[PDB]
Amino acid sequence: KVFERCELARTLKRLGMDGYRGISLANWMCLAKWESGYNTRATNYNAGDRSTDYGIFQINSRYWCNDGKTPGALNACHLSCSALLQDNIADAVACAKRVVRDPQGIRAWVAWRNRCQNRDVRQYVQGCGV
Repeated sequence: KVFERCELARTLKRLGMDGYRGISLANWMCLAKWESGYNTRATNYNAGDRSTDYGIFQINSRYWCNDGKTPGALNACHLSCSALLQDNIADAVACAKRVVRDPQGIRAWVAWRNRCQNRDVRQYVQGCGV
């Protein structure tokens, strides 16, 4: 499913993402936007290390979910990577929360640092009723 901007904003809010570990809803929107264009079916194989990024937040199989084909991978969110490909983002949101509970917080995603950190992200939630 490819979410519409405000549709996603309210969906994330209902899921408890607004201010989760100090991260605003606009930051999460900027992340999802740059990671997958709000596409839950998005995937990216990394030939260099044999891992794959899954879903709307492009979560990596080396540490967060199990796909059975990533060498010596971990599964910190304790989910099949398949769970990160559902139209319903509840499992993806649970996993994203798990990622940010670690030291780096939202910085765990390099794309967030590149296109959201120290940027004006107000535009991502304006007019969404959040």
